[PDB]
Amino acid sequence: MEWSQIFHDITTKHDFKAMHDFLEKEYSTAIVYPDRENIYQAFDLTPFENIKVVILGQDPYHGPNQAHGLAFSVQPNAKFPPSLRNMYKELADDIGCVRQTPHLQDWAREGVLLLNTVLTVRQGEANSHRDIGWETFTDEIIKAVSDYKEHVVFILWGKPAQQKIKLIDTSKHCIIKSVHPSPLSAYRGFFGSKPYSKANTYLESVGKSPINWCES
Amino acid sequence: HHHHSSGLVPRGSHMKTTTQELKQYMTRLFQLSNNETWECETLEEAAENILPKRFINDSPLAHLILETYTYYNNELHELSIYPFLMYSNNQLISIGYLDHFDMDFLYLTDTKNTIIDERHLLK
Repeated sequence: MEWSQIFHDITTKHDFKAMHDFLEKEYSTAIVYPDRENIYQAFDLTPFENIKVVILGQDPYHGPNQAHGLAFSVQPNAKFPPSLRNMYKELADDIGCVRQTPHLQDWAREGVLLLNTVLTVRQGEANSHRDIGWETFTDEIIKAVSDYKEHVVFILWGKPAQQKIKLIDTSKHCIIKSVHPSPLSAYRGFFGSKPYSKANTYLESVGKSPINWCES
Repeated sequence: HHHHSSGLVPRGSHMKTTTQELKQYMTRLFQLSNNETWECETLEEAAENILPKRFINDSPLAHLILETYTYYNNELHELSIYPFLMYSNNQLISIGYLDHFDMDFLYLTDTKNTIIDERHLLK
């Protein structure tokens, strides 16, 4: 299965014309994040048949030199967001390796679909592109991943990501859920949760090679 | 409704105005250089995952998903302090800052009984 066919199947079920005109006007008038050519970077770097793990985000970062189309990831020169810092700390305490670059494109190549539920945002305006169509599209993307793959790992951090369990066939796919890695919640469930090694354990139990979460 | 246009002078949203107030208070309390900008991590999360269990109970926070704003830079990370704001459907829920492992509150309510209100320290 290809991303293009799933995208077309989605376009048959929902009209995206008004959303297109809105986003075109937005990119022409204001500063929209991420860059236009990076909106679907999570899909470009993780072809559908390469999906092993799905980590859901929420909104893209809304500051300069941050978002680039992947959930949680930021550009190489960016300061580390706190959630990403705690993700790396849990990775060190879980797998044993310390990551020094703040981008996750190697995770994407390894098969980790880093999917925000909303894919664009105006600079400095949180939730500015909410309720324009991204939610429907990403819900359908989650449904398609649940349907057209045999067994994948969904890492659902936080309550909003856990609300998407209704869209996942829990009989087929592994669900790793905990509180958000945000510093506001990391010490209430995230630290010690060991999501990376659990995902790799499930992948090996289903006959798939594990994710190399470390740098290389 | 129009916090930007509800005062005498031009201002931003209630969130951004409260952010600037929290910033001028934290800069003094922690002797902050503010040589770098305050980047913001925004996230929605259940109140029971982001607030102490003692304040949840059978209050409306037992089910509420809050919009959270956590500010950060390398200086705040050095001092292990994270200023935060929390809202629930355009109403202010919390003003405070994480201090290492603690969670300090300058304002906190469950929409029915104000737990803490020390906003007098901000103005």
